[PDB]
Amino acid sequence: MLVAYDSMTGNVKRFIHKLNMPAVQIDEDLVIDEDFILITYTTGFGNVPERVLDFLERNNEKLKGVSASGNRNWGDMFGASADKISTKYEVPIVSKFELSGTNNDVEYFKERVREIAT
Amino acid sequence: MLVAYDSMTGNVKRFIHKLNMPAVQIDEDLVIDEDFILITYTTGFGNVPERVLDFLERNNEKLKGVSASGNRNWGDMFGASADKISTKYEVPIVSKFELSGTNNDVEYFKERVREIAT
Amino acid sequence: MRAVNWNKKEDDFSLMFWKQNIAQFWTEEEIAVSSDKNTWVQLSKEEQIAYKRVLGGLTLLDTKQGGEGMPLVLVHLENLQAKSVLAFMGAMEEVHAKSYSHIFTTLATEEEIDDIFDWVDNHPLLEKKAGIITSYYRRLLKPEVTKKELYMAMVASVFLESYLFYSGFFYPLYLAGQGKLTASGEIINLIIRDESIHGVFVGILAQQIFAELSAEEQQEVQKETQELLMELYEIEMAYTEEIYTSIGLVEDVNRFVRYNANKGLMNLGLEPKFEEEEINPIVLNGLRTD
Amino acid sequence: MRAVNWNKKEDDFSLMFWKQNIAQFWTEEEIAVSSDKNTWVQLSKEEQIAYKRVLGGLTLLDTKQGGEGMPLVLVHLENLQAKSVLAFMGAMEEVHAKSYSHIFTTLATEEEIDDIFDWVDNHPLLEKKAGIITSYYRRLLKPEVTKKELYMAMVASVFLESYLFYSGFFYPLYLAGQGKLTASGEIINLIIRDESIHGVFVGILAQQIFAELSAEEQQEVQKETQELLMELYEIEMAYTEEIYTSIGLVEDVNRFVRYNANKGLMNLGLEPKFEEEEINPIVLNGLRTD
Ligand SMILES: Cc1cc2nc3c(=O)[nH]c(=O)nc-3n(C[C@H](O)[C@H](O)[C@H](O)COP(=O)(O)O)c2cc1C
Ligand SMILES: Cc1cc2nc3c(=O)[nH]c(=O)nc-3n(C[C@H](O)[C@H](O)[C@H](O)COP(=O)(O)O)c2cc1C
Ligand SMILES: [Cl-]
Ligand SMILES: [Cl-]
Ligand SMILES: [Cl-]
Ligand SMILES: [Cl-]
Ligand SMILES: [Cl-]
Ligand SMILES: [Cl-]
Ligand SMILES: [Cl-]
Ligand SMILES: [Cl-]
Ligand SMILES: [Cl-]
Ligand SMILES: [Cl-]
Ligand SMILES: [Fe+2]
Ligand SMILES: [Fe+2]
Repeated sequence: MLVAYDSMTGNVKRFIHKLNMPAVQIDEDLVIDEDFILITYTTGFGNVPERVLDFLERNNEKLKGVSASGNRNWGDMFGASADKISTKYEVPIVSKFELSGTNNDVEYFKERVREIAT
Repeated sequence: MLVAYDSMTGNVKRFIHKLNMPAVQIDEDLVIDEDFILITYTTGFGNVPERVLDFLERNNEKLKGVSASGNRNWGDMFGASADKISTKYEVPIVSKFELSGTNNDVEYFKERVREIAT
Repeated sequence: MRAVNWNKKEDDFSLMFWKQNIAQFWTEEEIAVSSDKNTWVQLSKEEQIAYKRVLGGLTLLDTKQGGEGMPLVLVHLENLQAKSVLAFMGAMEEVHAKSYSHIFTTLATEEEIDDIFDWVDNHPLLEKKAGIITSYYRRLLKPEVTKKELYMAMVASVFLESYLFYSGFFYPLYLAGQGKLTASGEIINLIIRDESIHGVFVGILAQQIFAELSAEEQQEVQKETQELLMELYEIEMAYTEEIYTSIGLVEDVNRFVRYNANKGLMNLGLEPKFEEEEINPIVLNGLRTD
Repeated sequence: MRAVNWNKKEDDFSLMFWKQNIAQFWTEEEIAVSSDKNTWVQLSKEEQIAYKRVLGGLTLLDTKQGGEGMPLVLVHLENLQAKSVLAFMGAMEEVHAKSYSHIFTTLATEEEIDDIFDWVDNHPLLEKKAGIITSYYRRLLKPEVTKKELYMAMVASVFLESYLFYSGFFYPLYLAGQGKLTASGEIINLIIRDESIHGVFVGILAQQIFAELSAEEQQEVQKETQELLMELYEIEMAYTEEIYTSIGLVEDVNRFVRYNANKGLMNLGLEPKFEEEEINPIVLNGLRTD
């Protein structure tokens, strides 16, 4: 499936390169015309990057699932960007992982996305 | 008249040395048995040093007036230690002056204390 | 290697200053300045230019104090509780610097603002003034520093904190005391209350070191301190003529500079050196009204 | 000489970090720890000693990062908006240091507390560890520094921020995740959230400089970075055996050290070098519960 993502410091970008599924970094004008999974990072207090919120206003109809990169140091706010997005647009949280993710996170994500393509 | 005072960084102490009236730096145990004028400095937000508040609990009966050293940079909180003390113990504000005081402040104080010895 | 232990006091004042810094903490987001536009447009072009120019200069001094002064002084202290207070004060110097940008983005367009900054960076008296101060700080860029070197950086600090800013702080206060740009004025009042206690604190630390110098070093730094005081006053008079001649306020600003110089000296435990005059009453009103 | 102008961005991240620092601002007065005594007395002597010892070490690292690390790194930046963020972060390192004293003054008598501090100051592995880090900072005590010198101080920083603290943070989290000393735990959670973003920020700045190095300097600092990583891991294993053997937690702490080392590397844009394992679940619970 197509993955749309946003990465500020390179971690989400590193993760997506472990998938070799096709993936694109979001911008302001970007329109996505097919079913897709969003991977976002998490900004302070468990929040959603503004660029992602703006994107999703225009592209939420085809959104099929969201994963978040964060850091478990944030406790209950760990990857809570995915919680906010999931709730707002009624799609599943695919997965949460830390930073550039581990291999188990990569496999987990791949399995979940298959499952969800059902 | 006897002057009781408190000085943290030396300014009130310098002022009192310009008076050559008799004066004493307050402490914890100090008891004053005669009519006196208090000169205090001003702590943050226009407040009264704790050492002065403790002293005054034990010596307020003979307090005849209070002056404050402060800094006009504090605006409406300039020397407001004198306001607090004046209100709590119903004695006059003698004067307010900045730091170690000017000569006009020294003369002013001397005149006010005479006036108040009436 | 020592860690900071607050349950064993290293001096009798750092804790109170630690606490008051934090009690004073504010940030630009707390003060909306939009409402100043009503009075801003009633100013003349010459008044507008003076205000922006002075904000430039204020921003420079806070930049250097946060970026050089507090860091290089504090790195060399052995008193870890004092080091703590100075780190916090240096952060607050950056809070202040940013608060000037917040003012600027109501009073000016992005182009005007960048022009002011270019003017500040290329301005020879500002370069000179800031350079004399910062040369005391950059002397501390070595592993070991003498007490005299540290003392003189602390003198420079207090001179900046308690004295050098006031040629600039004059104008926002002066206008606020006339009910013009009172929002921007309230921000400057918060800044000045911070800086006032910064000056006191660094003057305390300086006096501690002075007490440890030999009689001969004491005489040397006393002389150096008078020289620096007067060198800076000479530059400030050149700066006040540049900025304020156009609006007829040169001698008023010079008087205010002297008044604050004397305060800075007293922060060092030193005698005033300029004639004692009362504060400008309009400036006083700018300090009060809130 | 330049003043900080926030209406012309010098990079695409400093403002967000500026803002998040301030949003995160907290001080020890906000968290009462008295209620921890109920669980404190149920600990064994060995558990109690380990906790105090680790708080000692945490206090040391925050002392040095606020007093040396942030000051010497920031003084040399040309990016004034980044300098600003680093000054603020250094102040927060002192806020943290003081928050450990606040914990100590419920868990211990004044004599016990001073004994811990003496133990910290005389402890040879702590001296060694803190000394390796601070030697990168003290190299910057000169007027002009190379990009390589600055890069390596920034690597050292991120290693301290994101890696070295975690041998200590382990224990308060571990106990809090068992519902013991949860107030003290909440304070440590606030600390870690600050430090986490400190590590990210300094890693960003490091990557900027790396991108400017020559291919040969790049190879040199890559080697130096791996050496430092592993030298520190070796010391940390000695430290964890000292502190945690008595309570049977040595390998758990070592695993947690590796997990955080890998995070620190990623903050530098670098590959993990230790085996990927999930976080200790009890520690995780200590991070969550509030
Ligand atoms: C300012 C800031 C705030 C953060 N806040 C959160 C948070 O609330 N929750 C979380 O799980 N991670 C948070 N993080 C961690 C990032 O989301 C994490 O490092 C992520 O991997 C960044 O992805 P990127 O490298 O693609 O930008 C924060 C990071 C920073 C720099
Ligand atoms: C932390 C602190 C807070 C202060 N707060 C006030 C204030 O609210 N009002 C005021 O007029 N002066 C205030 N001042 C100024 C002092 O009261 C002034 O410097 C005074 O001369 C000190 O006297 P001393 O040198 O004898 O201690 C404050 C000074 C400091 C260091
Ligand atoms: Cl600077
Ligand atoms: Cl003051
Ligand atoms: Cl004139
Ligand atoms: Cl003198
Ligand atoms: Cl004169
Ligand atoms: Cl230190
Ligand atoms: Cl983070
Ligand atoms: Cl063990
Ligand atoms: Cl690597
Ligand atoms: Cl391993
Ligand atoms: Fe200041
Ligand atoms: Fe930190």
